[PDB]
Amino acid sequence: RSCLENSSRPTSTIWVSMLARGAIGQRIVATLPYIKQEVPIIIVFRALGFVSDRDILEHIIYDFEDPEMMEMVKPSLDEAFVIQEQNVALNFIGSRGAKPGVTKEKRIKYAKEVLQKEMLPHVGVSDFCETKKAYFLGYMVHRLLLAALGRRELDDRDHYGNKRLDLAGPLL
Amino acid sequence: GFVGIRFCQECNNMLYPKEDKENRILLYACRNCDYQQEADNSCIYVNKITHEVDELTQIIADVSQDPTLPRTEDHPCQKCGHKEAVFFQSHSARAEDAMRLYYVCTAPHCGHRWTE
Amino acid sequence: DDEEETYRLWKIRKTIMQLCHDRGYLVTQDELDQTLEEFKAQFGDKPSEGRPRRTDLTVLVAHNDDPTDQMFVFFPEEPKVGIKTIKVYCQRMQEENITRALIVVQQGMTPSAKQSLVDMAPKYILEQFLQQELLINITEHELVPEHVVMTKEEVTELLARYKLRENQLPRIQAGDPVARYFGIKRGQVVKIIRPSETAGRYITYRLVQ
Amino acid sequence: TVINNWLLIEGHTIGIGDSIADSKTYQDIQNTIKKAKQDVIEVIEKAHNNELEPTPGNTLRQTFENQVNRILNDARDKTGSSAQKSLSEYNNFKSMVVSGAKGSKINISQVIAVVGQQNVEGKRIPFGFKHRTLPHFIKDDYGPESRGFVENSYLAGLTPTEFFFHAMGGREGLIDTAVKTAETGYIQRRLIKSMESVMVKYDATVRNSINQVVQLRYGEDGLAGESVEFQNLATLKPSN
Amino acid sequence: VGLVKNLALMAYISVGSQPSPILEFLEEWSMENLEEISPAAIADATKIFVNGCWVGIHKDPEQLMNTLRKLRRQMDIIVSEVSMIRDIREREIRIYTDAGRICRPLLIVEKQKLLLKKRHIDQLKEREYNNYSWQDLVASGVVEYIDTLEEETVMLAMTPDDLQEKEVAYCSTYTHCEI
Amino acid sequence: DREVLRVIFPTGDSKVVLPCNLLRMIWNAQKIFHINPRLPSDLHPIKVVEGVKELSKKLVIVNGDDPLSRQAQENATLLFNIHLRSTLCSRRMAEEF
Amino acid sequence: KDILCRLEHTTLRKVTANTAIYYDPNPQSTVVAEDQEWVNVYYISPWLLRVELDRKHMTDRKLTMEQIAEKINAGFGDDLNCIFNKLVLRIRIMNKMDDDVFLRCIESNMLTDMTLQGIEQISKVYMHLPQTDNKKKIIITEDGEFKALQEWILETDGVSLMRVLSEKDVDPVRTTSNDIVEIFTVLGIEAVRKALERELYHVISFDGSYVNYRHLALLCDTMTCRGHLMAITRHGVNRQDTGPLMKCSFEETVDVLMEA
Ligand SMILES: [Zn+2]
Ligand SMILES: [Zn+2]
Repeated sequence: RSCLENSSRPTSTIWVSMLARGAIGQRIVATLPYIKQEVPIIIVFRALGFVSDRDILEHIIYDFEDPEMMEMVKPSLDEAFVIQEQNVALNFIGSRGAKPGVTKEKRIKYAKEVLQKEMLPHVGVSDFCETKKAYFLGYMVHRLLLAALGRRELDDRDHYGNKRLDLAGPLL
Repeated sequence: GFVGIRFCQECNNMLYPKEDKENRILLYACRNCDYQQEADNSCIYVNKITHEVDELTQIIADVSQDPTLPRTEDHPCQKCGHKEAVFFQSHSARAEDAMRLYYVCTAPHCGHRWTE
Repeated sequence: DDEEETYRLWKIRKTIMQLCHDRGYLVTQDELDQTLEEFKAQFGDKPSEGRPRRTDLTVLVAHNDDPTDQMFVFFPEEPKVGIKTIKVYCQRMQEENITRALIVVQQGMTPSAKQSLVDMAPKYILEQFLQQELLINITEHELVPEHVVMTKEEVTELLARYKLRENQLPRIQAGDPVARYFGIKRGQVVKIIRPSETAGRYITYRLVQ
Repeated sequence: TVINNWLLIEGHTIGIGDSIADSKTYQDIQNTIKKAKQDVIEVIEKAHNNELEPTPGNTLRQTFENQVNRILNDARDKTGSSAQKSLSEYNNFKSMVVSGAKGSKINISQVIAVVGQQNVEGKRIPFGFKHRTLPHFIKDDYGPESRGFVENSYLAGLTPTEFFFHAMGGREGLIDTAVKTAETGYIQRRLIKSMESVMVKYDATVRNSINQVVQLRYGEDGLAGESVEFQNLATLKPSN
Repeated sequence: VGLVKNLALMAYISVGSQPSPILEFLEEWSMENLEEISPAAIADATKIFVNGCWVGIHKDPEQLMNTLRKLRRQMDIIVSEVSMIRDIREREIRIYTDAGRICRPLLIVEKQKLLLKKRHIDQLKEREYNNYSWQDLVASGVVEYIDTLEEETVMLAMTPDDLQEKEVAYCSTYTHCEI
Repeated sequence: DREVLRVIFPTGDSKVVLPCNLLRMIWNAQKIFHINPRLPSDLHPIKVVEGVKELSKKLVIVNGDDPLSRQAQENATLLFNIHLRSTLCSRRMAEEF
Repeated sequence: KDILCRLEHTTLRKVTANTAIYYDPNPQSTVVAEDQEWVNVYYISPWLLRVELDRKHMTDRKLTMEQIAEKINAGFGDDLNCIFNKLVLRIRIMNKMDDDVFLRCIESNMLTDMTLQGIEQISKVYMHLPQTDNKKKIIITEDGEFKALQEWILETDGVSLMRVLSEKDVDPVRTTSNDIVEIFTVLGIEAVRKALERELYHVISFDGSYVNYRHLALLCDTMTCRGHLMAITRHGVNRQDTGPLMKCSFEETVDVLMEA
């Protein structure tokens, strides 16, 4: 749940999920705000500007020397095979938006606006913030991979350091 | 052991395994370039079931300065001979399978991880 | 294996014998209680090459009240019984002048085959049994109480004593496994005798719907 | 009336003196708790040093939790029975317990001997922090104090961690009361509406509103439930 | 039941602060920003999150944590309600300055001794004659506020009884004590 | 009656729920008529047999004389009549009660 | 334990400890080279699927290498070729949809879907000698006394009552279920009436409480009056021949009155 921490727009949650096993592998997808369908995560990484797979996995996997985490990201690279360029990925984003305009460049601009202002706005909403957004999105994918590998324990809904309290200030 | 990933040199994508029908050898092929490299280890896939018990690599050496972890004097370090070690358990999917105690030496700039 | 198929054939044949005895067909005591070894000696050990043939296991029983009422038991070879083998069985029933038959099928029957079993029900009554259902006698389970199918005179005396109508009795479906076991149709009533921990015995009557 | 007016002569109280055992009993209770905690430490040392082999059907975690919970429950039961043997015939807790009027023997045990193990959703107190039940324990502490075994009685009073673990245990009964009152009432209403018109008719059959026969005789015997009694069949059990 | 809660007596819910002084101090304390690193350096370095934003990596998290604790315990750059959490096992330092964090004061223990002394007590006995108060006790680096995420990395003594040496010692690495 | 009980209660549990607590009623009869259990009794065993028979004839749950109703009557009071013949046995009325 | 192995579902994943898809065009000189000697004893597509089984899971499930191999041969219809003799199988293919990816697909759909032994719906079986005498076998001795003789019983974690009752050395008389619908479809309506009485009695009397039998009997007779299982819901009560005013008083008032 990402909030700008000073401007306080409606908190735009982003989900990065893995599909269940019940397909030749287990597959990571994203649930962006204002995109009514899921997007596979490597298409989101190509929409953010990084086209190569080594760059994307550098943003996701920080040590290349554990191949167990490589084995889990390979299906996500596999269904983003057909998408190899940033505008192609942005068209993939924009063809699933709230109102996909029939103009291709309108879909491109709409997708760029969604991934700039509405995806992870606490990272940054201005221009030249796609590297920081990609680093944080790769961090989310990396945390998901760790929890799926058993390497990190899952988060508690009711742990009270995971909670915040709205007093009179934030409410007013 | 287990298979890694290979990356193309020019376009820097992942290299898929492709079999050539002429030499009948294994070659890793980029599926966006004309790049191909010959295979060195001919194992395409490995799936583990029970051979992932080893958490001793997952342990980092920095955890010795955790004040919330127990410390012991009975188990000395086999590397540097330090008397004091931090012990803890497996923190994973296989935590249900054991209370195997993993020990980390508390000496600064040793960081030796051992078991039993 | 051929040990786990001779056992299956012997078990479904024993269940068929018990079913025929419970329905009032003249089954002798020797074949009601035949040991698996006597089944081996009578038919054979290797159903794969066919020492017991599935069309050799066909049973012809006759009712105790009259030998005219005869009922076949048919063990088709094909796992999915189609229209053509039902027509073969119906032709055999034409030529033998026999009204009732059980088709003990292995895997199932095609939907048109079950429909064709329904369509013949005026002239010939044909019954589907999976061989899974005849690997046990469900009436010998401890949960299943003694069902007795009553004659029409007994049902009339029943409805006359309690001043009843048939729709006021409790019901049992015609596809109930005990109802299928006893071969009872809509409009018949079964007398169910069960022990009672408050009364000792309790006789329930269920109309087939 | 007669008993209430005799109670003016006899009287009945309960005091702080009824919740107090002799020093021999206190020493026995402390010895039992100490030996049980030592048994739990021995089981923990066996599980750390790989000696703990699982019982059939369960992994090492259900067998370790079963062994620790068996040791601690045997502790609580043994020391509660030790507390109850100390009670004189003048004891008022015992007066209300052995008469059945109020309270049970587990109440006497908790007041005098030991409160026992606090349980949240059936297991012991969960690791709500990172592998700690509270930040006053070390990580991966599976001992009795760490996971909610209250070592004191209500007379001796609870330590702060025992107080919090006991509040965690006692919150369960409150939640269960609320949710069971929410759901059981719907179950009762559905039970009523399914059978509200079923009744015994003048031919002694049991019919519903449609006059469909539910039972040919009520209860299969035709009797009402008020007048029947538990009796014993004489001829069922003895040999020939 | 359980859905309506009440604060404990010393519980304080944080008001919120601007993370900018933290970010400037971190930039001037040998922290490498995200935008100016190779991704290969992340693997053996501690990720630094300020208010949930990954802002860079650090190569020496232990002295960084000591420095941030010093700065909060004397309130130079870091105000007292900012929470520094070092998750050692996954190599992340999380700094939170935002509103709504619920925190309580704990006495600080350093080398099995309270930092609260008899001079602090004798000087708090005279709050009207002396103008010495709770805030001078926070500024002394003697008490500090610990929220729930930071509480998960602390080792608490219930009482200073827990700090004297036992014949068999439970923990000799207490970092805080309950008031 | 014993074999029927063995069929009905196959776990050997003798505790049943029945209308008339016969043992307490025998105790009531002993106390009302000051039955000395150290003296010979004046009760003929055939009086016990005939009295239990004619008592079972009037413990009627199903009313009728056709075989359906008398079979339903024999079913509805099966355990109570088994218990009544076991308790008011001519041997127990002479040796025990 | 023989019966418990006959009942419990064991796929291939239960017994495997490792699997790998090597590339080996010549089995005569295999790559892993510890399988080389017995492959030469034994002696195609170049893509080799190699699985490695756990010793213990083979032992206590009483399985053998030829058993698993014949299971794969019968399941896949000799579209593959299994070679067995460490417990190692070496699956190949004899004679667009390339065989490395297809071999991964075969490996994945063989690990979880192929049934080595046991009934498919039964997850786990527990065997235990009982303590309560409701599950002890009760006989009548030569003296006529009731003797509770203690025998091994199995308790599963899933229901397939047809397949369990049909097994050799399983009691087809006393074997039961707590699934009410399973008993209804296997055994009938009087059997599910008795089973419903038993289950409600177990729920009521586990607490130690006692409800008179006639109330349980009336509820079970009401639930099983009309030949099928009448749920105590709007889907069993509001589907009767009762009047619209009775049904609308329970639930779905406006819908009932519209339909009426
Ligand atoms: Zn390339
Ligand atoms: Zn060392």
